[PDB]
Amino acid sequence: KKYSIGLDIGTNSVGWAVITDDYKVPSKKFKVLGNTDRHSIKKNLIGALLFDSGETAEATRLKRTARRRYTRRKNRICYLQEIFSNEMAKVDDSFFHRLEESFLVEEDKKHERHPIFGNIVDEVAYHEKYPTIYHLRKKLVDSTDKADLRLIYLALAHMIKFRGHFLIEGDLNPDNSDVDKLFIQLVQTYNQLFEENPINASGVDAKAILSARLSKSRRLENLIAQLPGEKKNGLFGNLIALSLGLTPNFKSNFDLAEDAKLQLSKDTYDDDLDNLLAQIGDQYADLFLAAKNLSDAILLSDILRVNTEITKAPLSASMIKRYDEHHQDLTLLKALVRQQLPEKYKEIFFDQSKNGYAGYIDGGASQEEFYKFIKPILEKMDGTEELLVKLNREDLLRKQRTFDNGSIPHQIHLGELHAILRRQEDFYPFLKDNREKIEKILTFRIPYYVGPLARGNSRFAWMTRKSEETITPWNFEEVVDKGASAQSFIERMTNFDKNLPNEKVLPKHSLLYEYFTVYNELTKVKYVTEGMRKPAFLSGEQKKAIVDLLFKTNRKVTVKQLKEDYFKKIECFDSVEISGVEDRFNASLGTYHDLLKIIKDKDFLDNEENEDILEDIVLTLTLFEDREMIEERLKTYAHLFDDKVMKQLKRRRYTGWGRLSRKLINGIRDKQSGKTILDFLKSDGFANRNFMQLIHDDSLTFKEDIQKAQVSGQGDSLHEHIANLAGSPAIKKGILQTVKVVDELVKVMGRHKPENIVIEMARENQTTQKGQKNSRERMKRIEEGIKELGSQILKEHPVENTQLQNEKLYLYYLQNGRDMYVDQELDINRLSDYDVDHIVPQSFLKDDSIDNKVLTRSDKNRGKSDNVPSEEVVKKMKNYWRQLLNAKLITQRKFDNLTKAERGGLSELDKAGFIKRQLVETRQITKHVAQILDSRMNTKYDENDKLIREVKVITLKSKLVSDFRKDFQFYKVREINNYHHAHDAYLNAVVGTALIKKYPKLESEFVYGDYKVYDVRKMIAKSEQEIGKATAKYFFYSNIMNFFKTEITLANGEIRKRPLIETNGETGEIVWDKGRDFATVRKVLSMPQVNIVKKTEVQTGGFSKESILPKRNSDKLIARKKDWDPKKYGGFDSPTVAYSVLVVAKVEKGKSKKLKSVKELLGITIMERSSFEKNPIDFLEAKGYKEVKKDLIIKLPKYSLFELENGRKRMLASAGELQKGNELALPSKYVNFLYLASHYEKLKGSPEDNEQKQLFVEQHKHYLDEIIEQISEFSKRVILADANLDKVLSAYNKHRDKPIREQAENIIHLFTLTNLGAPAAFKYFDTTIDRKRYTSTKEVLDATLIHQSITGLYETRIDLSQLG
RNA sequence: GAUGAGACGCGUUUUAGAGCUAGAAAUAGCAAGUUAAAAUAAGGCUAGUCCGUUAUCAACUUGAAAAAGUGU
Repeated sequence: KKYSIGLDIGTNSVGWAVITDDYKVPSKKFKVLGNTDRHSIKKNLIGALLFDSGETAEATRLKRTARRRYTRRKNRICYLQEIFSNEMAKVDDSFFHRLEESFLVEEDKKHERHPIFGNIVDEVAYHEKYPTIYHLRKKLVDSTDKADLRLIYLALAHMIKFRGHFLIEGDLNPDNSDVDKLFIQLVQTYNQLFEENPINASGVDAKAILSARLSKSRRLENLIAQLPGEKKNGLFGNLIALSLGLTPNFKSNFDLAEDAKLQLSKDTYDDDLDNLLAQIGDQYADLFLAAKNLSDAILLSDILRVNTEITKAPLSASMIKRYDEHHQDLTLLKALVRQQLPEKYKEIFFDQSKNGYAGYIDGGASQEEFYKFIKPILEKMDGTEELLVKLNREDLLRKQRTFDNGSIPHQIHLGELHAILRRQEDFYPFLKDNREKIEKILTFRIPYYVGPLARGNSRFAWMTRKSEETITPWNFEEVVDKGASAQSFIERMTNFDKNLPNEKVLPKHSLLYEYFTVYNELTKVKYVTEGMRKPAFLSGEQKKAIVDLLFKTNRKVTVKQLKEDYFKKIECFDSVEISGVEDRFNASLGTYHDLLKIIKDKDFLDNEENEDILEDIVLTLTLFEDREMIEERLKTYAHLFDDKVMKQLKRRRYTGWGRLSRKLINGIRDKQSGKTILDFLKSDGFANRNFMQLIHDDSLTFKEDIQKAQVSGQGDSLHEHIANLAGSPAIKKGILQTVKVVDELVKVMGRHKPENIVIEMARENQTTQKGQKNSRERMKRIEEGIKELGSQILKEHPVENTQLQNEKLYLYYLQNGRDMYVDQELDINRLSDYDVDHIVPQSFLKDDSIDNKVLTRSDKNRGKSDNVPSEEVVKKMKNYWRQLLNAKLITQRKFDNLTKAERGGLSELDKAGFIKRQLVETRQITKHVAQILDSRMNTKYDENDKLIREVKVITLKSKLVSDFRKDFQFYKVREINNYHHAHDAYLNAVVGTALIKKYPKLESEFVYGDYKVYDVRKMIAKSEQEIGKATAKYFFYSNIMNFFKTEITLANGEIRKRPLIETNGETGEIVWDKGRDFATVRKVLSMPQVNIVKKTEVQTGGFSKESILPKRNSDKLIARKKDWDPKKYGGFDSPTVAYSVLVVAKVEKGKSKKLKSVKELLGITIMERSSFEKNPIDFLEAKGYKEVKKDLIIKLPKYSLFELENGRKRMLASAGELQKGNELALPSKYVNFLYLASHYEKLKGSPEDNEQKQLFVEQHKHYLDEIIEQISEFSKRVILADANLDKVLSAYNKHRDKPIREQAENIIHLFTLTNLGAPAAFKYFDTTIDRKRYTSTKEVLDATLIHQSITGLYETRIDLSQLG
């Protein structure tokens, strides 16, 4: 008949349940396909799908870009060879051929083993004359003599293959390369960022200090010595340390809880910098960027040491000098070692396995490791001066190819290449003819806006061709339609506003955006002068004055500058108090002051006609990074400004994107008011509404406008709808799975669509890493509050962050060790006698946070009202609460709630606020999921153009079902099994349907669609529970979940009574039977047969481990190339199995080669997958199988389920390992007992029920033994781990007299033995139980393979024993 | 809150850099090392200075494929 679906969506699981009108879960008979004797199964319509997390596309992206880079570099070399070919043919016939076959061994090499000249003599002569390529290069730059064309090619190819970075635009100059200028730019950025107590550096000689050859710390200290006002541990000092190559910690600089260390050389610098910036804002971005630039400058100056006469080729010459110095230091070192320390000489120069010099050259030992190894050796010997000063400076026995070379610009290599081409120009005419060609090969770089040079068959490419010919670096300008390509690039890179589609998002550094956020922060500011004694929000004229006078004059605006230079100067206000903002304004007009600094025309910046122009400029500077396209898009504004300001404007760059569009900020308009969002921000009368409040407020047309615009025109794919969502690929996977689950479920019900689909987005439980974070935050809160107040409670009563987890103790320190309602001190060691009271009663709102809790000796002190605490207490305690407020012991809202009786008490607006707080879902992703399901379910229409909604999609908060569990003892213990997902889905269905039955008029709150909004008057009564069933009022008490309860305890202690049967007032429908329905729910939760399905997946990804192992005679290794034998060349190891396969055939055995029929489980690697799926029989026959049955070849992905004896189940993890496949179903009584036993001390409830719960735990001690018996039988049946079971049984016997709480906790830990999935090690008391793995996989070959549908309701069971 | 475009430098693996002197070998004494080529998922056809590690995937039937169907 009629039914509804409950859903619990997660990132690794999807819970689902089908309920009837009586809140019951149907049990149905399902057909069983396959080849067994089972043709039918009885199943409950409840279950949960399990699956591995979806992965982000980052790794794939990195790999892809890397491949493109390798390809394009190789293509550059091919261009060079293409130019050199014809003239090389006259010089050497097999030069390039010999170069190509360099990797091959002499056996597979058709030509001479000697690459360059083909004969050993010229090769030896060459290598002796030039021990590095830089020698040859430096010669080719400095020799007028005719040179061999082959060596010329070697130089050019070396310069092209490793061409250097493109971080610097234009010609190389000291302004953007020298240490001094970049240091000045750095301190300029610093002073710009601060301007209050800034550092001024004019006399300083940054080059002489930073570029000097000394140790890092001493260089840092030497720079610090020139700055008396700043210190090494300061922010600037840490920046310098960062630029030098150290690892500074910025934790102390910002008082962050977690230490934040940054190292530029470290590969993980970027995401760390992004985290830090995420914490402190993107204003400091340019600062760290300047630090990076300075670092590159210092490194580049450190390598280019040969600045003696500045002749020739400085880079190559410097590498030469490094070679010479290396030789000298080496021979000197060998001399010293041989002289003083004859022993262990072999370990240093021959062993190489323990990071010696031989390990430094022939082994995998870095420079820092080599330094670390030889440091004590140098310390022990004498005459080791000079070698150590070079070692500490990281310039001892350096190689020419190191990690430092990243700082080398391409302009240098361009210089040497131009030089060489110029030197050999007249000798070889084709160098003169093809000079610009080679130079173009080195200098050409594909722009971001052009992308992959594809021709239609690339998923990632978008570029447009103005011709049909192969793109080269030389004809790129005349073949690539840069305009259309840039346009497509723009269309792709512009994301759309999540709030408002069909509207492009503005840049993060847009002027209108900065105006928006500035006014948004400014509108929430209240000021109190001397006389009015009441807080007043800023008026429109005041806001405009503040913006124009302050925000358009300074980058940073502080409260002191605000009161001093505005209120006192213009408003003539001597004393002012501000609550809205803290120390300064977080928002700023950065772009405004940037452009002001650039063009130096202030009036032009304030013309409202030039807004679109400036926005266009900012958009252009945000989108592109290439100089030419920027010049093209800024050519229209050439008449506006010229010369210096134009170039400087083109040099300016912006990065980042906002979240909002222009049409949202200052486009859509309220019908009645005629004011946009920004207009409301600037002027809104007495009360000032922020952005989120205008979106929220239903009194305006904005919410309607945002909603009606959400659906894009036409209907696209499901995949696109999911892709458009704002969430991780994991939750998107979960969403898709959820949709499919709904489809199968409605198929099961004879294609009848449900009345309701209730949705919950499962919350991620504490990762415990934040479990220390909360204690740290509350601890810091306590210390700051104490330091502010001045009561040395921490002295007389010392505490640590661990003990502060207790509610009453935390409140004790929060309340200055004083009673909240009474003027008396609290008893430190009698907190058990003390009660925790709610400021807003549970009858009105379910808020158990610290925000709504107080500690007092008796909650009778709150007074006689069923409301907030009385006025008689507020008037008395207002001062103390005001002292606790400004000391940050409590929040503003808590103070507002404590002093609500002074303002009349609770109101209809407050109660409505409570209802909206309980019933509405803030998460956007959930609303979008509900939108998807609604769109998929309802597709019928009528005669008019009206949408018929047959299926209602209800959205629920997790708090409702969670509190539902806690209030009526339907307790959850995740460690037992995976049933709790399904259970959560069921309870969601129940609560959702109950709520839609009880309050149909509140449909607009949870249900997706365009409904009658309704108001606050019709829902909430004026006062009391007046006239039952004689009024239209739905509820006087603002808590929606009260009708489930039999009794309602107010803040007085008075017990209100509710009927045994709850019914709707308007339609006279029974919504809840407090006996039978709770009995039904408990019965459902007690059912042992729940459909748990693990999604089977083919493994995808890299072929194997990426480490290239050296050559060995083993045949296990995989060839790097099909021609390259691993025995001679080496290869990869540890392949990854995509899936396994079941094969029945025959093989050759013995000398007689007799065929024996076999049934085996073969693993198909990801590499082998293509070949196997292309033609399986030939693949298997090549593998060695004979007479294969193509029909019986069975695909077995990971987590393939098999059933064996006595209902024992195993999942296929790999070709050679299994996982546990069974779920231990534990009775509800044991679950509740375990919860109550574990949650013994932390009950957090009223004493009456709590004591009864304690007694409930104590009375049922036998439950421990019963549970152990359950686990024992279950393990003996399906786990089969006798040793571990014996160990945990004995360990259980040892601690029988132990307290029930810890014992129950250890049983909860013990559940890991029986958990579904891969075996894991767990700790039981003192005993540690290691995993009992299932290494054997043969039993599967004769078990029953179970093919499960997504819900598990449809089964296809294959008895593999019958196959053979 | 996901998805994308450009580029650099290491790393690793083979080969090229002739090891020299004794001793029947076994094994001993030293001389030197810094660089380069090439590969960097095997590969694919659509042959692009493109694509190849994300997403997606129970079984069966029908389809080249998107996708439809099959079970009170």
